Amino acid sequence: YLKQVPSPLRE
Amino acid sequence: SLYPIAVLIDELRNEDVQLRLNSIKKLSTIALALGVERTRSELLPFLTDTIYDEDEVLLALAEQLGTFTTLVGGPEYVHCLLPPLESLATVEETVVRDKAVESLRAISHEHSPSDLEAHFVPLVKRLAGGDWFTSRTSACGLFSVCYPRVSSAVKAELRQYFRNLCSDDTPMVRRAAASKLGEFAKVLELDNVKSEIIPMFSNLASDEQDSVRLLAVEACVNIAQLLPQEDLEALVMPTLRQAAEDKSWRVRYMVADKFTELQKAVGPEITKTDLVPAFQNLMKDCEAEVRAAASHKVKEFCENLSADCRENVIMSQILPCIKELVSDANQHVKSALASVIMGLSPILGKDNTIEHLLPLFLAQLKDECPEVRLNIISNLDCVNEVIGIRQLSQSLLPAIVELAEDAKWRVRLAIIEYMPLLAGQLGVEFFDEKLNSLCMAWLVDHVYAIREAATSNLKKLVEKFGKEWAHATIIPKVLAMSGDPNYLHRMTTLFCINVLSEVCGQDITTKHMLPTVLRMAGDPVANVRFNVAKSLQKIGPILDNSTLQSEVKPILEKLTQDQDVDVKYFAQEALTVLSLA
Amino acid sequence: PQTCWFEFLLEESLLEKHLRKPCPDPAPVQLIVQFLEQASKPSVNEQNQVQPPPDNKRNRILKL
Amino acid sequence: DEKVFTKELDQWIEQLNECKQLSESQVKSLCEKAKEILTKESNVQEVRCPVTVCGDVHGQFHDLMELFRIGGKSPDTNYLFMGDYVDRGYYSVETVTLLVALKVRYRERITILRGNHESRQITQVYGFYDECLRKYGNANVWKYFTDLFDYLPLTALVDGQIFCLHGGLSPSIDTLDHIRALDRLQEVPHEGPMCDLLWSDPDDRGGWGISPRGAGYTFGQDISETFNHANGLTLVSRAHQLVMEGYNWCHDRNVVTIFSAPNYCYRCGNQAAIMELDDTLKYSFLQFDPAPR
Ligand SMILES: [Mn+2]
Ligand SMILES: [Mn+2]
Repeated sequence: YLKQVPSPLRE
Repeated sequence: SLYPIAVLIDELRNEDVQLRLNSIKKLSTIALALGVERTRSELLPFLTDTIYDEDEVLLALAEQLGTFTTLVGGPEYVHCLLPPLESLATVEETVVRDKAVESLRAISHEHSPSDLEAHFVPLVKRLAGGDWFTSRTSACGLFSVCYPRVSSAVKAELRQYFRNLCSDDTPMVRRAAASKLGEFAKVLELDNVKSEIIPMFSNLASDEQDSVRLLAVEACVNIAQLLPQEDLEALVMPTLRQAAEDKSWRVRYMVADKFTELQKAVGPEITKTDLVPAFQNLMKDCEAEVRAAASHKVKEFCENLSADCRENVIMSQILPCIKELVSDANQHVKSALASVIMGLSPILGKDNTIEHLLPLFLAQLKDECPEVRLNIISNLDCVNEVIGIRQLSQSLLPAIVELAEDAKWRVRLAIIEYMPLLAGQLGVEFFDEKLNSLCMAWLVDHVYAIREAATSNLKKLVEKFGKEWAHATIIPKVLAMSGDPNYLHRMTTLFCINVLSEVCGQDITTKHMLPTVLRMAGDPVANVRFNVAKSLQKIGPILDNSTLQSEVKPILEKLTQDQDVDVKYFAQEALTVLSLA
Repeated sequence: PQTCWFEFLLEESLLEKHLRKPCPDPAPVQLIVQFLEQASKPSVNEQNQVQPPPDNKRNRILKL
Repeated sequence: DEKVFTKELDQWIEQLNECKQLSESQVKSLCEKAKEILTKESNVQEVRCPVTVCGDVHGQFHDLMELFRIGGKSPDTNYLFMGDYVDRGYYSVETVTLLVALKVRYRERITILRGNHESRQITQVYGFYDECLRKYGNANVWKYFTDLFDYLPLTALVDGQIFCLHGGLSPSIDTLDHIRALDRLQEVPHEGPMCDLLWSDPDDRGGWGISPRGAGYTFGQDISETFNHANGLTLVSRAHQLVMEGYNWCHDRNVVTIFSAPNYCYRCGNQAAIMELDDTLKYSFLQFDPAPR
């Protein structure tokens, strides 16, 4: 599910 | 004398940590009972020499020693307890080191200047020169606190100590030094900072580690705030300018976060000169992190701009980049923007907003993403007071119905909260034409927050559009909604009656609402059975004593008869509140 | 406020003050339990040899 | 007496609604009262419909507050939370306090089951003990709540059709009479019928099999079907496995896996679901995603 979901949030 | 130590050793060497923690807590009582001379002579060396494989006891004793000064005998003898603190400083755990350094801060603050110079300053040089990076990191923090009370020669010595340790090869200590740099400049003077710190500071900025450059930018903003405007352009602008275009995006992310402080410190003229182009450069960086971080600060950056060229620069550079940012496909950046884009609604003004903003705001609202929609619709209020009701109401009317029913419930709540303004603006006829259906559909929404908010909004609508209007349109339907097999809708009717009876006068409530509510008292469902009593409690003050004592009293006393304890309690509570018996 | 057996071991009138407190925390029976547990704790020699606790001055003070 | 105590409890309820934990003495008085209010319920504490079944919580207070926003306030919509509401959460103490407070305030507008995570051993090594020590300093409240956790019922029966239990079935147990005869005043043993009830789960296997969790077993389609035939049950509801849709059917509409703790561990990001049965046993479903913080 996470791999499907995008998440570019990086410090 | 030695019996306390004999009990301490056995108490501290055991299996659990709770007993060791209790021993640490009782250490103060033990020391004060034994005496100042006893503790200073024997107890302190023992705690200096003892080593523990476990850390909570170390942390507890570290925090305890700070308060232990008064037991030690005041500032005159804190030199006695400095050795244990410095020995505890060199440890493998960061939290205990943090507690050690804060305890050292307290000790230095309470220390007399003369004794501080005599002893503490010799201690800090040893702590910094200790081969262990733990020792060096623990040392770096003491420079800021120790600067004032020492003489000028000691100030120079510790300044060059700071420069030497900052020139260390390993980042592990350089990060800590950079973090303490901002605090250190607080106590230094303009001449000293511009002479020594700014060069080493540019060296730190030129360093390769983005990690150290993250704290370097923080120290940059700190020293820029400390210094006056007329000197920052000489030295620091090149450093921050070249940092803003570093290959690594982490420093570009940090400076984006701290951008508002930089512009605030430098002043509007400097921002107009050179900051705004750099901010634009951030708008078009391939990294989404920097893009979102900068977008989060657009409102506050704009509001900090003088009106001389505020709107001019906004049209010329800001809005062109904002539209591209909106056009960007990434979800997080667009969501972050949607929250702030409404920020500059009053700044642009009535004409400019309707000219430029509204087309973009409508596009944002008409977006597939749920995050962007829920963010943008949240801040619908801000545009309401800058743009008259009618303009934006007409602009949003095409999309209200589709928006009136959509996946997320937060946006549905946002709409149902703002609809009565549209109702008042557009009059009875149009609302009855289409909006009435939307309100009635909301009255039976799955979620409960909707139902409640919709009933509250219906409270506004009835008083806006007249009692007779509600008696004509809303009452026959809401009151008819009290018969379906489900009990949820039969609870919704009770909430709606509790609300409307406030505004709908008394005769209408008595001849329409009461009869149904009273007839519902026999419903087999216990939930509705006591919530009816809850409604009667609220509605009783609006009746006339005759109707109450005639019909309400029998129903309320009947409720007490039934077997459910909870409904019986509500019945008694309402009966006593209305004082009917 | 919590006061373990060490306070009473170091100072004697602390016991009197505690028993004078209308709500002695811990309760006197708990104080007895703790004192006698301390007295009965076995003595471990350096060779990890368990032996009965020697009746030292501290042990006698706990008992009394 | 009872009246003034009820009003006092109301203040605790509203305060807990503000994330403000009660005093240690208040917690003591709450646990003491809750012992006498839970002692009177057998293992299969029957509950009449309507109802709103809620799955796993794991003590996420913001999520629980949004769940109240969705379903309704506790005095209005009857609830049947199923276990595991004390662990893997940064507000576990507040969550559990709120749940027990609601239970004591209303005897029958709510009912809480016992999950696998409500025991002495598990809480010590999964945060709750650490949370209690950090917040209240000592462990008196911890030894109060762990003591209370034994008095909870084990399973719930809704209008003789729905069977709600945290884990699932077990090879030793076969009939509701056995569950009724089981004794609960015991910290969950590491092996036994009581043990497995809190660690069972579904699977597409058939037969049985050792669970990878290390405790309990794993039942198959035919096992659930046979058990349902044995006792006239028509649907079993459990909540121990994290999901995405929030509610998932398994064993050809025989076991419903519910999960009402969205974004498990703040990172899974999973949605969460809640089931609700009207008076005529007309099931529905609601879904949600955690409230903004
Ligand atoms: Mn769980
Ligand atoms: Mn579980």
